[PDB]
Amino acid sequence: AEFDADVIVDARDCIMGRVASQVAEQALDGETVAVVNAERAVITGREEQIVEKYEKRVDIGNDNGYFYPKRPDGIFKRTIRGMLPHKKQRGREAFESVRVYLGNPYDEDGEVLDGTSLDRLSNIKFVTLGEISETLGANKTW
Amino acid sequence: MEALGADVTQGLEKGSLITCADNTGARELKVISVHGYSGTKNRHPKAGLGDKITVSVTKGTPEMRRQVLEAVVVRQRKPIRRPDGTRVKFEDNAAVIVDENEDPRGTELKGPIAREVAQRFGSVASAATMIV
Amino acid sequence: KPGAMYRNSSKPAYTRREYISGIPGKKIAQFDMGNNGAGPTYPAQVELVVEKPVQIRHNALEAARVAANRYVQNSGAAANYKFRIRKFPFHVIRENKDGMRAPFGKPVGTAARVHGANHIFIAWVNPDPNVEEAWRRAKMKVTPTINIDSSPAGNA
Amino acid sequence: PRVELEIPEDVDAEQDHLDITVEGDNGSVTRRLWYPDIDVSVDGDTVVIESDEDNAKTMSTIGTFQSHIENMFHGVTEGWEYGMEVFYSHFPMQVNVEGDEVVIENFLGEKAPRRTTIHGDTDVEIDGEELTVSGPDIEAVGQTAADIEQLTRINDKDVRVFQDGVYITRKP
Amino acid sequence: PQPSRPRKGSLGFGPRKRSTSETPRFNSWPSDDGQPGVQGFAGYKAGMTHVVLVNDEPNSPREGMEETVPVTVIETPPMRAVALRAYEDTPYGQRPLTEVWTDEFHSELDRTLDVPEDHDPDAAEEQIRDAHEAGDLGDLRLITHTVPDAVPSVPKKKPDVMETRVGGGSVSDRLDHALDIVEDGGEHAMNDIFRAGEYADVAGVTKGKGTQGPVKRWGVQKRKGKHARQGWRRRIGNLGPWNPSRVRSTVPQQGQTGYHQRTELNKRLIDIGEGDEPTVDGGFVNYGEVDGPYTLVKGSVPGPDKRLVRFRPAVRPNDQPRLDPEVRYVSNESNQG
RNA sequence: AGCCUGUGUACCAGGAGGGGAACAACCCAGAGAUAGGUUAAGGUCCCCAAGUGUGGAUUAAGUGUAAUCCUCUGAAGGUGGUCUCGAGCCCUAGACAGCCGGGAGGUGAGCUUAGAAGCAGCUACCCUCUAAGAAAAGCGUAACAGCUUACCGGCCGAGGUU
RNA sequence: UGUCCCAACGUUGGGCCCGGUGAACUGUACAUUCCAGUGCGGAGUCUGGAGACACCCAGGGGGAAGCGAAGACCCUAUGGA
RNA sequence: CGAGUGGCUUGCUACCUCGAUGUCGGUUCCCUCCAUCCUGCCCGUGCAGAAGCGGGCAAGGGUGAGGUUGUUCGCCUAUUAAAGGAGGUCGUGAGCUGGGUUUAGACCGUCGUGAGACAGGUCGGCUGCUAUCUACUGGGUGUGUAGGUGUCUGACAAGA
RNA sequence: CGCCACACGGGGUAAGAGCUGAACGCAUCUAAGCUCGAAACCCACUUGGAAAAGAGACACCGCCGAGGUCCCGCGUACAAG
Ligand SMILES: *C(=O)[C@H](Cc1ccccc1)NC(=O)CCCCCN
Ligand SMILES: [Cl-]
Ligand SMILES: [Cl-]
Ligand SMILES: [Cl-]
Ligand SMILES: [Cl-]
Ligand SMILES: [Cl-]
Ligand SMILES: [Cl-]
Ligand SMILES: [Cl-]
Ligand SMILES: [K+]
Ligand SMILES: [Mg+2]
Ligand SMILES: [Mg+2]
Ligand SMILES: [Mg+2]
Ligand SMILES: [Mg+2]
Ligand SMILES: [Mg+2]
Ligand SMILES: [Mg+2]
Ligand SMILES: [Mg+2]
Ligand SMILES: [Mg+2]
Ligand SMILES: [Mg+2]
Ligand SMILES: [Mg+2]
Ligand SMILES: [Mg+2]
Ligand SMILES: [Mg+2]
Ligand SMILES: [Mg+2]
Ligand SMILES: [Mg+2]
Ligand SMILES: [Mg+2]
Ligand SMILES: [Mg+2]
Ligand SMILES: [Mg+2]
Ligand SMILES: [Mg+2]
Ligand SMILES: [Mg+2]
Ligand SMILES: [Mg+2]
Ligand SMILES: [Mg+2]
Ligand SMILES: [Mg+2]
Ligand SMILES: [Mg+2]
Ligand SMILES: [Mg+2]
Ligand SMILES: [Mg+2]
Ligand SMILES: [Mg+2]
Ligand code: NA
Ligand code: NA
Ligand code: NA
Ligand code: NA
Ligand code: NA
Ligand code: NA
Ligand code: NA
Ligand code: NA
Ligand code: NA
Ligand code: NA
Ligand code: NA
Ligand code: NA
Ligand code: NA
Ligand code: NA
Ligand code: NA
Ligand code: NA
Ligand code: NA
Ligand code: NA
Ligand code: NA
Ligand code: NA
Ligand code: NA
Ligand code: NA
Repeated sequence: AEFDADVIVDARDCIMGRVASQVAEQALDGETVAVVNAERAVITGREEQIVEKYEKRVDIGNDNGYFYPKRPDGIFKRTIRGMLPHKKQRGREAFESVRVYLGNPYDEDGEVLDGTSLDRLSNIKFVTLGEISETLGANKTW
Repeated sequence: MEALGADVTQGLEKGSLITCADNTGARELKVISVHGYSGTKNRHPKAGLGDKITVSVTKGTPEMRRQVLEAVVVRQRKPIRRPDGTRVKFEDNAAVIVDENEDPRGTELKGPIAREVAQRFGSVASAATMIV
Repeated sequence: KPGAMYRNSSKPAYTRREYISGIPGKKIAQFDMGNNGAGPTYPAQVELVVEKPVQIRHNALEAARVAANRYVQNSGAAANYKFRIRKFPFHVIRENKDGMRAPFGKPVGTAARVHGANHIFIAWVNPDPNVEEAWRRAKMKVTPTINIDSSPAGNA
Repeated sequence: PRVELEIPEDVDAEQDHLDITVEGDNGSVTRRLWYPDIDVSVDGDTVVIESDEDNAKTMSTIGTFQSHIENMFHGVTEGWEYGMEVFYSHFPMQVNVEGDEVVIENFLGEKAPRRTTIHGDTDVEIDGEELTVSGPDIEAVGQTAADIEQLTRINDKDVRVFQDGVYITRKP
Repeated sequence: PQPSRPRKGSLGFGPRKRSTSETPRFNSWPSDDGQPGVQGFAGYKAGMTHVVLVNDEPNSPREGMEETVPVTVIETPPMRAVALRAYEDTPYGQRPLTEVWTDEFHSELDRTLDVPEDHDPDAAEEQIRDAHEAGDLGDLRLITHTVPDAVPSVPKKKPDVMETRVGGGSVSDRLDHALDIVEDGGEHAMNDIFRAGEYADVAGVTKGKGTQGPVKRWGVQKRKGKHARQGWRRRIGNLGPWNPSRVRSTVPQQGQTGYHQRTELNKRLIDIGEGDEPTVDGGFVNYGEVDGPYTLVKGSVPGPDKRLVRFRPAVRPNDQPRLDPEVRYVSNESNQG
């Protein structure tokens, strides 16, 4: 609720990894970022294999635990955390100044970062984070 | 199989020595297995009223002795519950030697039989003197 | 025993029968097949070329040869063609069958050393290459990958 | 590459985005035609399928898009029809259309009715031991015909002996 | 060879720790089929007796015949829906929106809540209808409580409060149905929700047994034969293999057993009456005398005598309802002897 | 064999510092202290200093993002998955495929055989009509019939085939 | 005939809480770990990730190749008996 | 005949431990693998049916009781849908057992002049420790979120 | 040892059965698209779960008083707590 984001990024039809890499770099530069429409973010590849990887991550675990997100919400956030030294003071600060959202709770329409957009007209092998979450068992709350 | 129409607490195990309630020449029977039954680790296979059990003859006529035959449990000391909640128990444990078709190998059944055994083995029942 | 044990040419040449005794006989039946009465006076000449230097036990030679010639009876027992296996198993091979003590093994067989690009087999046929098939079956029973090569034959 | 399909006088074909719709006296069929770098557009009197690439995979889809469109043309005018024949040896098989699904009863004596739901605007008119599956959407019709046949599939016993079932008699 | 064998106890009811609320909390509600109606009710366990019934089962070779059936008597006096809570659908699931309270409160509801002295029913109601206009309205439930004072055998007067979902026709129709119930005084009864012969799911916090060993808590064997005389009688063989070198949470160990919540499925409601017809001679041991609104549940119900139990229309029934079974005899014989 | 035992050399042992995720001997590098600068190996999407660099092409498997290696497997064998280069032959005198039509008679050849008629077996395999059509390449029949290959013509229209 | 099927309830002394009395074993350091990898090839501490708010009570002993004993087996010593 | 995969057997090597990492088997209790014995869904058949045989996907669940033997293994009996195999320091002795192996006593056979020897047989022959850390099962006290009562939500976690 | 309760059904797949369909005019279950299809997967159902550091939501009461602890009589609870 209420997040003074210095930047609002729209993930719709963008390559999650390429967005994250840039959101990571900016948060470490002191920027407060908000990723919007996570559910509509995309990742290239053969859906069958992609899903296997994420399903494996869900299954992995033990008493110590391996909490892996299923909602496109966290999936995206965990992706970013993997690009930050989240256990260091600086890293945790940067990570905590970044939040991912389902849809867009803001008024402004986020901006699209360069080199992160995927042309649906010249690409058929890719998937939606939302599709992944539905496969994982998430509750489509979007 | 068909519902006995009564709940049973198996009062017998593999190895139990019971009475042969018929005139086949077999007096004592030793339970070896219970038809259609599979137990669980360390559990002694159990048998009660209305079960078809494989058996061996411990006592009786030389020709009948040592033979491995099939039979049906007709009576057991351990109580059984009937639909109206009443419990029913007998004076001893007994079984009647049967064949492939489940027809008594003998001609006459000695002692009473539980009514429930009828709803399963007709020819055994229709050979009963007393059916409690 | 597996070819894994003797297919490599990493050991010294060991062929001096004047210093080695008890060498098993070869299982290879013949080297000249078909019409050996006639000389290579045929239109077509196909060859099976080994693509890697390897050692081929007389075991595989016999199996490779039989599988090919036995099949070349798509032409008949007295068919018009001649088949040649030009290599001979000169390399004596041992086995250490005590543990690693006094391990010089004892003679257990023989193998032929073939260098990549040599032809092990050579057939001579009239435009009737059933031989090309006799070979798909032959390089099936020898360690290396192989090249089926046709020399005199512009009748494609 | 580029191919041009002159649309039939009897038909009108509109398309926005990756969806093409074809309407004729016999109906309307809308399809999604999505493939990397292949543009499908209605240029007045002709539908155009074109792409800047010519690799095998591309040509394959182009040809596929074409037949898909022509098939739509045909379905909105002449339509598509599959003819089927119910057949039984001992048990009189009863095939009826109830709702949006064809039901089959007494198959090989079965007490439980076997059924299948019809696809789209496909009409399954049954007359005696003859069935006629028809509609403007070849996809839908073709499946409904198939499903009907599949519905009598048997794996348990020798098919050569137990031949009962409904079969596709005439393919369009 | 080592014969196979299922693990000891289920791993689906853990962790096996003490329950947070002695008052059960359903985590599932029936489907919105019939007319609008509160999807649950509550009462207090009293004890057990048996009843003779006429075989109701149409598929039983005994249909129509006498039959002894075990029954747990549960005092089910009326309850009171004191408010209507509204949830809204959001990107993070359902969240409470607002509530519609009343003014008529049971004399002792202040023993648990800080009863409302100033509330705006209409504003709440407005906020809800606007939500519904916008289509963000999530299911509707009623804040409910019991009247223990109505049950003499139960020492407590402090009411037990729980939220129960309202499933009905349309959202608009059941929204209204809710408000109606609440506005009155919320006073409703077992009759209004269940009919004898239907199947219900009963929830409750089991009888507590404090700490117990593996044998009793998980069903592991006792040391056998000679092993039972060496110094170990009720301890498992080992906490695990050498590797992984840690004790896995899956190995049966000592701890809290009992006093856990349990939702026992498909319980048939043999009868819903009022009076002292089901009471036993001498009184229900460690409970008291029954003489008021009651329910006869087939078989057993989790929890001890006096504990609050909850009813809910079966969410996954196996059989079709066979209404109002004929009860030929209810035993009142002393439970002492 | 991260085996045993030689040999030449450089290294570890007794060798820091940079790189290699970690890691005696792999790469750079041999090093007094302090300071500025430029490189080496290696690296430049983030973690992480430096490119989401440029021209072009391939790959759809997450292949791969793995110099060396006990450590990084993947083989014989196979692939109308796809891209590229070459050779031969056929083609607007209409090719390749498909669809339509034709596939005729002497004559169901002779021989054998009750029988045999394209087609059990044996021999032969001739000439007529014609724009084609075997003394029949494959099914089929008890033997016929029937169904098709060869062969010709039409429709079609551009590359095709090895 | 409770050795077993298959375990239950009970008795007494402990155990648990309180007053009083009051040791020993053991301790390079650090230490909330888990999964993998690596390493003299059997890591709480290296590397990568994952998990992890602190303190305390009871428990049964998975790990610390747990504590205890300069291996009693085997070999070696120009050892001993 | 050729090419491989595994790391359960057996062998090789002598890298690790001789200021000790407690043996075999069994037992108890937990997790896992799939090269699937049963069960689900399938393909072929020398598939009429019934009963099978062979193959594919598939590890959710199940795979049990007994007679000889210390046995692992294995042989045998009756049941069974089936009574699969394998990894976890040949899982599991700060858990049990102690039948075998493998101390000191003794006997037999064989070998030796003898002491005495013999994966030959045989009778008898011991099982230590009060948990510091860590791990987990359960139970509390505090702090953080930042006054209280009551009711909820559900990121995730467990299930056969 | 007694008694009660413990689904079905959706969704997506594997093997497999097919549809439409091209590269390759034909053919083709596959290349793009699609219909089905396992005790397996996801949901459903049960249990835990504001320490989820984005550390939550709602209603009412209260900030000089709401509520709570201690206290007393007791257990539907319990080794201390
Ligand atoms: C043979 O395996 C020896 C037998 C033996 C040796 C000495 C005395 C009596 C029996 N057994 C052992 O060497 C066991 C060693 C135990 C080492 C444990 N760390
Ligand atoms: Cl986990
Ligand atoms: Cl970090
Ligand atoms: Cl693509
Ligand atoms: Cl048995
Ligand atoms: Cl035990
Ligand atoms: Cl130097
Ligand atoms: Cl990947
Ligand atoms: K040692
Ligand atoms: Mg046992
Ligand atoms: Mg059959
Ligand atoms: Mg003892
Ligand atoms: Mg009583
Ligand atoms: Mg009585
Ligand atoms: Mg040195
Ligand atoms: Mg940088
Ligand atoms: Mg890879
Ligand atoms: Mg390499
Ligand atoms: Mg770490
Ligand atoms: Mg020593
Ligand atoms: Mg000694
Ligand atoms: Mg001496
Ligand atoms: Mg130890
Ligand atoms: Mg498999
Ligand atoms: Mg499993
Ligand atoms: Mg072991
Ligand atoms: Mg084991
Ligand atoms: Mg241990
Ligand atoms: Mg010990
Ligand atoms: Mg101890
Ligand atoms: Mg002993
Ligand atoms: Mg002994
Ligand atoms: Mg010895
Ligand atoms: Mg002994
Ligand atoms: Mg703090
Ligand atoms: Na990707
Ligand atoms: Na996980
Ligand atoms: Na020797
Ligand atoms: Na080869
Ligand atoms: Na003891
Ligand atoms: Na004892
Ligand atoms: Na151990
Ligand atoms: Na040096
Ligand atoms: Na380094
Ligand atoms: Na990869
Ligand atoms: Na006892
Ligand atoms: Na321990
Ligand atoms: Na191997
Ligand atoms: Na040591
Ligand atoms: Na053991
Ligand atoms: Na399984
Ligand atoms: Na045995
Ligand atoms: Na060990
Ligand atoms: Na042991
Ligand atoms: Na011991
Ligand atoms: Na399914
Ligand atoms: Na909180």
